[PDB]
Amino acid sequence: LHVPMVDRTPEDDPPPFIVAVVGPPGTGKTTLIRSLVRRMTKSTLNDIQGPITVVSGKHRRLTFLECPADDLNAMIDIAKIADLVLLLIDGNFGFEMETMEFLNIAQHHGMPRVLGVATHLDLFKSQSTLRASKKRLKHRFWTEVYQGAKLFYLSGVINGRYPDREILNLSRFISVMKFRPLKWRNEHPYMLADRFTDLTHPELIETQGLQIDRKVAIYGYLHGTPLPSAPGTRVHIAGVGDFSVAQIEKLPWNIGKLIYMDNISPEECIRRWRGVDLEKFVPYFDTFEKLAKKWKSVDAIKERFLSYVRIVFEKVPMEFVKNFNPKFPIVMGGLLPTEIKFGIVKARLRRHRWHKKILKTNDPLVLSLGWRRFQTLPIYTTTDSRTRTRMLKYTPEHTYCNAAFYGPLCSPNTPFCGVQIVANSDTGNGFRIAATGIVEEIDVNIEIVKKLKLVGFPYKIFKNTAFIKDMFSSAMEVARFEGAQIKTVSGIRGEIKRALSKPEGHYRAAFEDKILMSDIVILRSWYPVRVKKF
Amino acid sequence: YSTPKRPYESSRLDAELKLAGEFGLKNKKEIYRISFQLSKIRRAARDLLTRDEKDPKRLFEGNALIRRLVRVGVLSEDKKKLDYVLALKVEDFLERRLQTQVYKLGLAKSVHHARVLITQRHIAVGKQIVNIPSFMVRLDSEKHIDFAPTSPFGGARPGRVARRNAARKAEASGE
Amino acid sequence: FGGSSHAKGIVLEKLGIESKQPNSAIRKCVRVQLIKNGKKVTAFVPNDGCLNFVDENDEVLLAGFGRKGKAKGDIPGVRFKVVKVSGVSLLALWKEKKEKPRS
RNA sequence: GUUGAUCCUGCAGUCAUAUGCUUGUCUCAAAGCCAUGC
RNA sequence: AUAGUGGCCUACCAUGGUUUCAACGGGUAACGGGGAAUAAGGGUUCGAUUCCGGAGAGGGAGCCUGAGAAACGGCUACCACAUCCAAGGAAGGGCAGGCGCUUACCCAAUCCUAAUUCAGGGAGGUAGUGACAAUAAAUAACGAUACAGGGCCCAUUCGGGUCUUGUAAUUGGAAUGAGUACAAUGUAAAUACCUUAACGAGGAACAAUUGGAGUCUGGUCAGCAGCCGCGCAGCUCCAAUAGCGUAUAUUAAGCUCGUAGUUGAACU
Repeated sequence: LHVPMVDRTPEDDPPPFIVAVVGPPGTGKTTLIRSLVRRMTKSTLNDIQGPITVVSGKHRRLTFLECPADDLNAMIDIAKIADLVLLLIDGNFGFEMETMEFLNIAQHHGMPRVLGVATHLDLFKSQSTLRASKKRLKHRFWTEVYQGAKLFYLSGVINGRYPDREILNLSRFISVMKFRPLKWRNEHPYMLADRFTDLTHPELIETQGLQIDRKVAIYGYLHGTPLPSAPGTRVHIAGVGDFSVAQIEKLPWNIGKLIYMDNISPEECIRRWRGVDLEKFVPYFDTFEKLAKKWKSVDAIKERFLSYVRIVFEKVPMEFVKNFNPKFPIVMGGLLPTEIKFGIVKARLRRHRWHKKILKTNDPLVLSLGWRRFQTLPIYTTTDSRTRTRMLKYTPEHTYCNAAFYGPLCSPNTPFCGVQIVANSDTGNGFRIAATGIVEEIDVNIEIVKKLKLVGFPYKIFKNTAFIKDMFSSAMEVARFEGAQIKTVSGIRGEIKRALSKPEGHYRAAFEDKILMSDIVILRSWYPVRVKKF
Repeated sequence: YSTPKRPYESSRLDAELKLAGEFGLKNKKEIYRISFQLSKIRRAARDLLTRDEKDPKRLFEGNALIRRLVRVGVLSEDKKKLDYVLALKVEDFLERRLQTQVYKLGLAKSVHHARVLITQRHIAVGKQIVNIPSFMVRLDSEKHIDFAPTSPFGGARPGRVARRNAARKAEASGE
Repeated sequence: FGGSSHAKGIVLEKLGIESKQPNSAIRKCVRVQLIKNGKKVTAFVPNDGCLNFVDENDEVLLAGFGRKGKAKGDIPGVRFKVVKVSGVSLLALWKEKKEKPRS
């Protein structure tokens, strides 16, 4: 409530409205984009150099964003931060099982003001049956998904697209209807990059090598909480890693001064102002005689009773200089203590919708924790008696496990996103979803119960007087373990009486019932061996 | 149509399974429409019973009540004295539908296959191919109940699905 | 309720029950404070699981038991149940007909 | 004109509020905030 | 005085004028009715009326055109009021409309006008919009053979009655149209609507449920020994049908007198 409340007041016209046009790359999104800026700038601009600042009135500034479905990371990255998702559809999607999984991504990141727009339906259909198909796709989304949504139907009038009332209806819905707040995004200061400049500290032999990082000066406008609150703080760059800011800049007898001037002793602060160790809890007082004489009278206490930024970096290093490009949009993240630190963390999980595989402990996963994403080996476990007694190596339809693994440690227990990577030539989206839930709880230095089974088959049994034909082969092991308590698969207690000088599996052992020949004498509580670290 | 007062009355629900299995129905609201049609008629018959004999309202509309029932085939000839329409039964209404009367005129060999015939643009009353199972036969088009000129068993076209079996033989055994 | 048929509240904590059939497993209750009133009332979760699903601190919807108060079976003293957490209609999440939002 | 026993039988309606699932074909369903213009 | 009689307005003179089968005065939140419908004509809905009247075009006054405006969808001036500024000045009237509870096309019709056989008509005509209701009905039809029967019902019972029955694509030809498409009609230019050559079934079909039960089948747990034991996944039946449920509420079993007040004999 308060974390959404701090966002509404300082933000005005120079912080723009976040616009993310996200759809399939096969469609002509660019015509609708340049049509949208034909509504903004007078009638005459149809060139794309985005992202860039477009000044349109004092009401709202609007910066427009785009990303293809062929890029994998920004498919994650734009979803948690967008105030507006504009989905354009073709007339042949809806049970396309490989290129529509981003809907679940926007679900798990949280739904902003989102849009469905149908334009290639004009290019595909030419009969009266499209009116039923429009309503059917409306029964698919978003009206199935969220109540109060609108489906926009527009013309295929490719280059040469209208300036007329339809773009004023789209921009009517964009300009009038505003967003809904997000919990942990507003808990952090985050800045999208707008202008990207590079300074090299002019030419020297130290300005280039195998390892040389230069002075990257980056610029833009702020969103969320104000980022200048502490200099030299930590930061995350998505896809590259964690860093700290080199220098932060922003372009939109006084005792309180005497405290934090550290070149002055505190006796000089008191002495210039008026007129040692806190390990002693009892405060200072005067002498018993002076305080007694002064407090002969008690009169003296008788009333006591009844935004633009200019940001400096000495990063990135040399290898990402070769990774320069026209800017596919990168937002800046924010690192925090009790989240920057590492630890074993336990997460609660469930299975993806329209998902067709099992999820094993041994197949590493990409994990979206806030602004972070880590490939990590997902070790599973379950309880069956309000405590851990077993573990599982894969994820069936039967139950759904809880994950325990060494990752980064995060106390506030953020929501969870577990994505399995596919290549850019397998299905059609940058990732395929494995599991989702919340970070359950924080637990380091914990140990998993890994129990196993020892096989012993009974054949002719009495209660206290019994032999097994084959469960062991050594009398010394049984002699070491005669003090233990042996079990049976139906739950019959027992203990080893003695190996009785027979290293053959025959040995005297007691039970509290005669063991069934359909039952098996077993042993549990086995070795808990270590976590996979990665 | 209208719903009855009791939703679960077992021997009442016994005979509803009897008639719908007899007459080849598919809904109980189909039964409820026939009873609701009867409910208004059998209402108005009591009102003319409260009137005097040879009352011209009882003479005009009471005998027009007769002639509408003599037309549809329900009312017999001997019982044309305004009292059998109080002593009626609902199965006489279910008798007069063309769904069963085509089976009463042989030719259908099932009460369920007959419904299958009706929906497939079969039997024309005269020149009028009808696709409504609730016609309430006019009692004079009964012998005119006959197949269409098309839609075979009335001939003049085999139909494309018989032409596929014609094509499956003439191309495989032929060329 | 104030005589009403439904009300909207927020989960503050999640309790634990147990069962007898087919084994002993937790059957789940919670404590939900009314938004309009501030009264915190116990509520039951009729399903298997769904302790996984609901949460602490979520804004939920409440309904009755259809016995005019009057706790159903061996559940001592609960008079209400949850049908919609976050307005998502639990049964939709029960098969997989819906996916839970950001919070 | 008055006491007891034996036998037998007995001891659902709501277009009226909100909500959920699904529908091949046909028909019928303010004294607040402002998009836009003079 | 006006287009025109006329207190319509003024100077003088008179003191009159209306009304108990009721002048005037007062209420009817229905701005006025004829009129359209169900058809008691009573009533209801509309009178913001399908036709006409009174009031308003930010608020005042004067004046103009036309046969006809009392133009305001005429002008000027005044008052409120506000946009630009080269700094001089210029200009518009506080107005619609949307949400809170997406509007496109044509003068082909009817009439009107015409600089009138031409053409136009913010007259007029066509298109968009959908479970609170609701209409018609599609999901399979008919044969075939072979091994086969501890088959069903009722009484939770103790038991009795009735054995015409299924397990198999064994398998076979029918068939229609959901949907795909020339041509024609229509033609506001014009679209839909009503027609129809040519495609479209052997169960993955051309993909229906919300449910209700269940003494069934499976999985190491309060807690215990001397001996014996505790409590998701496969299967079956029932339901109405594009319909059904849920929650709430609702329906059916101390004494007396004595005022206002009530009541009351017979009769040529």
